[PDB]
Amino acid sequence: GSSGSSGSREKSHQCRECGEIFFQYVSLIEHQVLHMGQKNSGPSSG
Ligand SMILES: [Zn+2]
Repeated sequence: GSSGSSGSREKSHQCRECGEIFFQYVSLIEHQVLHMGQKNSGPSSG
């Protein structure tokens, strides 16, 4: 019944999607993007 978490407790950042643990929020929020996106950037793209 809404139990498990006790006061302030470190929160890990796992991506069930693939299964990777990170520390910096940016790593996750950013990583998520990697998943989406295909056939967009080809050869000599800049
Ligand atoms: Zn992932």
